Amino acid sequence: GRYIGPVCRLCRREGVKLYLKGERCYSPKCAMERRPYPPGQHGQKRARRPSDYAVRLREKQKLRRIYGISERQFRNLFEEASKKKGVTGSVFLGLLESRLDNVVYRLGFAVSRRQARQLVRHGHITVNGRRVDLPSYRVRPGDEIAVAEKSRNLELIRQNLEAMKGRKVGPWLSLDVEGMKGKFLRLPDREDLALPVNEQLVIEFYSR
Amino acid sequence: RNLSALKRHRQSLKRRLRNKAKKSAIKTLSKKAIQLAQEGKAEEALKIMRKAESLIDKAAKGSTLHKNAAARRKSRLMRKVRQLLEAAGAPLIGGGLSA
Amino acid sequence: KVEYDLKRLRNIGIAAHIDAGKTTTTERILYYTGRIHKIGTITAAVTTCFWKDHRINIIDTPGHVDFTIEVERSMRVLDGAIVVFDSSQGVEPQSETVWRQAEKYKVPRIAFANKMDKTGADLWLVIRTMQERLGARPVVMQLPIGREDTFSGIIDVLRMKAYTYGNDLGTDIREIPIPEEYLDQAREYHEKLVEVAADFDENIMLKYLEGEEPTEEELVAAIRKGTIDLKITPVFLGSALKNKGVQLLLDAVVDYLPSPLDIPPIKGTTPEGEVVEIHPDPNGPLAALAFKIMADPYVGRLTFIRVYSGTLTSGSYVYNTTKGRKERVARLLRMHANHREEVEELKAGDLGAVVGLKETITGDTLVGEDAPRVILESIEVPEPVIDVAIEPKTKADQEKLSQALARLAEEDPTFRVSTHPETGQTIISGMGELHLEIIVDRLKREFKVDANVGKPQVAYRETITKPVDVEGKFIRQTGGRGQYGHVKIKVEPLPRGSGFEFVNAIVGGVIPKEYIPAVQKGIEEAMQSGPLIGFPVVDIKVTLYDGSYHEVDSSEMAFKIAGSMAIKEAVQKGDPVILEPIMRVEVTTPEEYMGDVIGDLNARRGQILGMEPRGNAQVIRAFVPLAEMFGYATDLRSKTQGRGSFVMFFDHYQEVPKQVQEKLIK
RNA sequence: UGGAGAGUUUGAUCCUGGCUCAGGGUGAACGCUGGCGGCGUGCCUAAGACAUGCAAGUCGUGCGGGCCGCGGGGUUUUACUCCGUGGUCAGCGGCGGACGGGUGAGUAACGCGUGGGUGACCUACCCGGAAGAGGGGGACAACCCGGGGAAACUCGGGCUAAUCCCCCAUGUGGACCCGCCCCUUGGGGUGUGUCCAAAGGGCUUUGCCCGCUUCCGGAUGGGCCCGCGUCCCAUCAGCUAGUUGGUGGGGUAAUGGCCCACCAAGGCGACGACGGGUAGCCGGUCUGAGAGGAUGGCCGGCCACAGGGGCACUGAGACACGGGCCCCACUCCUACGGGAGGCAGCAGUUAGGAAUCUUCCGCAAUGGGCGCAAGCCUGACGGAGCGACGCCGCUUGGAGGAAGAAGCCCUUCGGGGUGUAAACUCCUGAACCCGGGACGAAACCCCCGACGAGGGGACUGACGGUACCGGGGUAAUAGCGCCGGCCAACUCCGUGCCAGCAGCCGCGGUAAUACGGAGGGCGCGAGCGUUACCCGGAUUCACUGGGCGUAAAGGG
Ligand SMILES: CC(=O)O[C@H]1C[C@@]2(C)[C@@H](C[C@@H](O)[C@H]3[C@@]4(C)CC[C@@H](O)[C@@H](C)[C@@H]4CC[C@@]32C)/C1=C(\CCC=C(C)C)C(=O)O
Ligand SMILES: Nc1nc2c(ncn2[C@@H]2O[C@H](COP(=O)(O)OP(=O)(O)O)[C@@H](O)[C@H]2O)c(=O)[nH]1
Ligand SMILES: [Mg+2]
Ligand SMILES: [Zn+2]
Repeated sequence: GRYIGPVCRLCRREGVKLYLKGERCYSPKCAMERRPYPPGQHGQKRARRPSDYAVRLREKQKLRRIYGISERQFRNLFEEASKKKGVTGSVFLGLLESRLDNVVYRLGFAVSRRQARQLVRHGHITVNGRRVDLPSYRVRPGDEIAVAEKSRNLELIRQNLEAMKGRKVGPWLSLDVEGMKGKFLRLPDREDLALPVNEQLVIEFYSR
Repeated sequence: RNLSALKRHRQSLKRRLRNKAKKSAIKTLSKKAIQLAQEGKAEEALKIMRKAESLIDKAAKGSTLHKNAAARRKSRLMRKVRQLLEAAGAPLIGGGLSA
Repeated sequence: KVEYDLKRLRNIGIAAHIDAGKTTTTERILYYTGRIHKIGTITAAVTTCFWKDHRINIIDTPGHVDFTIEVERSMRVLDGAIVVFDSSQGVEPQSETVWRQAEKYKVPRIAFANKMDKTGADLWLVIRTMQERLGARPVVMQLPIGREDTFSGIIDVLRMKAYTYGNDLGTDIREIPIPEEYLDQAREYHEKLVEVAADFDENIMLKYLEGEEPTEEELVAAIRKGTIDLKITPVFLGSALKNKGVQLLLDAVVDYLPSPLDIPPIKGTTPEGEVVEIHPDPNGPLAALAFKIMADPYVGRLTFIRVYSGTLTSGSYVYNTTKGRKERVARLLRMHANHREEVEELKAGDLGAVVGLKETITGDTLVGEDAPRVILESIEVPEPVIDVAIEPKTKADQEKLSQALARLAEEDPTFRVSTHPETGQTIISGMGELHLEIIVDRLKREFKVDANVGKPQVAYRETITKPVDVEGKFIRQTGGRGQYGHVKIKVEPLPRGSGFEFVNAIVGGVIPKEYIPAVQKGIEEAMQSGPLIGFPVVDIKVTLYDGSYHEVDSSEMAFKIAGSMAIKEAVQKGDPVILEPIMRVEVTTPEEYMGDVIGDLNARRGQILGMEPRGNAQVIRAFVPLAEMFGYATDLRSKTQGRGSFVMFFDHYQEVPKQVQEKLIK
């Protein structure tokens, strides 16, 4: 099950600030903001030079903890992107991004991905009509990801759908704050995702 | 304890007992035949053999012999017979052997 | 279509001393409880019968003989009991034992006067002992029409009805009123019954002192109200062989014998830890016990069980908490005196066999497949009394004897197999001479193993008497790895129970710091194989006081032999004494047989320590060798006629009588 | 669209080289944990034995009866109890029990795989074409009587029916011997001779329906034959008498030493015969950059076997898994004179083993046998159950929230860690509740038509009140491995070459990042580890892709 537990901890360790919390992570306290360094007892000590391995494992975890997903699924998705025709680097991200529980986060119906998931799970979401509750569900090109109706008027939805009025949503997504809808225009592109992750390393991770 | 398929065995015995007879008949008969044929009984041999022939095809009707089983037996009877009647005899009476 | 009231369930046990009648008592119980005829082998552990609208669950096997454990387990699991008594054996020395062990668990029991037709057959003779030996409050329920040979019929006191038997084939019985004479003999007694029964109902007491007769319905109420309290013990009678006193003892059952309800609820423990009453509710969590496993050639593996709570069902799923297993109860079965009744369930308080299940062995707890994964009590404690030395011939029968107790320790966990932790040989634990002997027929026959049957050994202890001082040199200088370790000690005997005390008594240090450590491994080690027979040379004090060395030749071990050569002769020059193990004991024996018990303890190399009264007997303390201890369970039970039991704990080691010192040179 | 290496011989180096590790896989087991669902899958060992139940039958539209319930009663009354139809019981006859289902013992072999040959053959039922169905006789059960038996059943008289059997006819036409013609291994013609057909039921009754007989053709399923491919051992080198060939017989549906008689000496073998070990073969499966290496469970094909072994019978087909005979071994009954049996069918029992399930529901669907149909049988099949055995999806919560409680650990005692983690604050609401609730099922049949097309009508759910849908709805399960190097992730205390660790190098002998605990950390998560076994790494058997002066290796 989707990890669970101290996250603004991973925020640390990886040393590259993460928005695993959404709102808070922005305030002067993504944790990494106050104590920017690997947890544990040692944490704040002269870090030995990373091994060729350590590096790639670390970059993989980084990318995986972003989308908060089990190592199993992460790998399958990887192995899938590989055999797929196209630059595996981009493709991998391609599907990673198609995760419904993620398209929810992106479209703004959720502050964190952790949240976006619970929403998707509790059928508060819909796909071109019928509602879906499988985080893993993968969005195709030209779909409407709306908030169900029983949902529409629920504190959370609003507030979140509120900070929206103004802010823009990725070039591969069109959102209608009102109708609380949202289309998955085209498949996200390489740069469109300003991730602090280098795929080429993660790729090389699964090469060993 | 049991299965009424023995009906098939009972029947088995019968059918067996039946063609078991016409079976042996065509045999002894087939011999009484080739016997004379070789012996010299030209026409009185053909006679028997002409009878043998019947019995054969006759049993071919049922499940005794069938297909060539009949035909094969024939082609040999009236093959060894004709090949014994030339032991100086000329096919006298109108046996099965064709002119 | 109820058919199950619970208040009609009678789970009794027929327990008594041998000879008695137990078995003959039952094959008969099951002839009356079911001769039906209407115009229309102890085949398994527990069997059911129906006597005038009551289901009886009997578990006849007792025997009493040396080993009980089976009599005491059935007892647990079942409600009532019938301590059958041989009316004949009057000067009966073992009428006892049995009962004195029943209230020992807490269970009600009537008594039966069996061979009333056999010479010396006297009814009172037993009550004149049933209250003289044990001390209960029995109630002569019947009287004999003709004592012993003249056994025609019997008469009920409580109900004043006469009964007669025209034979012993069990056919021409009938109920003919009291025969001319007798009659009078009754009254006084039918009043003493209506007098004893007054200690229960104050309603059968006042009407007694007013002039009214207590109704046949309440009178029994008194009798039964109190029988079940373990106060009264309704004694009846009848030649189980000639069919007399049976069909009237079968009423004796139901009428005074407890029902599963009438009995005090089981205790167990939850996964957390805490007692709890297992309520005999056919709708409470499922939780029963399994006791007697069996191998039926027809239904495979059977597992007899007694339910305390909930109900088991045909085609269900249980779970053995004892051995963490999801057993599958696939079919249930009730053992009938002549057939297999395939019922569909065992509601609490009832017992039977569940076909299926694998892991479930003797006394396991099975709860519903979800119910509180608890584990009942059961905890019995019948340890051993007689053990043997079993040496499996060549190293071949030591493998036929290994799979000999791997199926004979699950089929009877009332013994203990343990390899003598000092000299190979394995010790077979028994509950008497009969226990080990018959394991010796089957483990030797049904297992075809043919090992040895001699007797256990004794763990002696080499040592000395006089303090000596020998040299501890070694030196081997030919040219190089020299090997130079020299020492000199002070070996002196200490009290019989001192141990090992080494002394690092070197002045300036003629034997290096590094080398005194490994010089203690040579003295301590070498003490292993004694200077007489070769046993642990203990009870001495070593005192390394001298010994020198060399600059190159010395070793971390060359000094190992140096101190091992000083101990290997200080005990040989200091007169070696062969000590032995003396066990403390206590024979709870009636001071009646106490004369020959304490004597025997002396003609047995030992010396007696005391006798402080206990209960109605008296315990004897002392010490005995262990060579002269073997097979004492059939020597103590001998000088006391079964009325003797003993314990045993180690103590000390002590020299052999100088005459058991020139013997041990084997 | 595809290739990563590292640790270990030395004081140090380079090379050769072996060992070892990281990856993936499994019908799996074992350990510690363990919540939901879907789809798969579950005796790999004893091809050891097996209690119980069920797994193969069905047609009254083939025939005669026995028994039971209806008509009308045969005659003038019950009489020689007849008739027409609907239940039944067994007997006749008809198909089907040769398919379906199980298993891998055997088998190194035309067994299998593949591609072909049948001038060397077969094929019930199913299609299309041609011609027929004419007379006659005849038995055996059933049944009645009588006899033997413990039982299983069995024997003897005497009836009797039929699509059972038999004789005569007609032979479209086919089968044979001979001759001629075309052809070319026995393939088509054609003349003389000879020989062979057949059955009757139901109705709405000179017309249909189901059958029959002969012949030709199709379709499907096969038998036999052949080229090539099909493991280890030369420390198995020689093998062979029905052996190799021939002639003539027998035999078969058919070729052939497949058998027999008599001739002739031949057939086979380092291109590995013969012998020994092992094994069911394939589609595929796992691994692999590939070449290759292992493997052959579930699903599909072929084979082989039904306690061990031999053998025929019936039949289109079997040398028959719930058929038969006999031998042997085992199980049971026995009146001891003789009888009944075969779970490698479904479920289960026991034994063995480290280990592998319910004596479940339904014929609703698909498929099969029988039947004109109605319908019947169907442990095949469609489902359910149990097991993290596997794979996929999901939950154990979401947003807030301290320059940061307590406890615990570390500390230069300033403080640092656990850590937004908790608490606490709101909000969604697995579970669980009331209510609704299937798809799979539309034909066979019935009515119109013409019992053709086409049109219309009706009966049919084991799973299942399950899935799913709407409303109501409580913060509601985490372990396990590891933390010296390979290899991610370290401090304190115990301990003192002890206790123990350990895949390799090695760690442990008073300050151990290596043992044991704790705090902390890393990986992964209803799983995590261990053990077996296979491929990889191992260009370490090298075809791709190696070597032989001294490293192993040049033959005197
Ligand atoms: C049947 C019954 O109820 O008891 C029977 C059965 C009995 C209790 C037996 C005594 C003893 O073996 C018992 C032991 C514990 C013996 C040891 C193992 O083998 C056990 C598996 C066995 C179980 C029952 C058994 C076998 C009995 C006897 C034996 C009497 C012997 C003599 C010489 C008087 C009895 O009852 O007298
Ligand atoms: N004379 C007589 N003998 C009896 C009677 N009951 C039992 N017995 C005998 O007692 C002996 C042992 O009986 P059993 O029940 O086997 O003894 P248990 O095993 O100790 O109960 C046998 O000889 C029986 O016949 C009785 O009523 N009268
Ligand atoms: Mg007895
Ligand atoms: Zn953060």
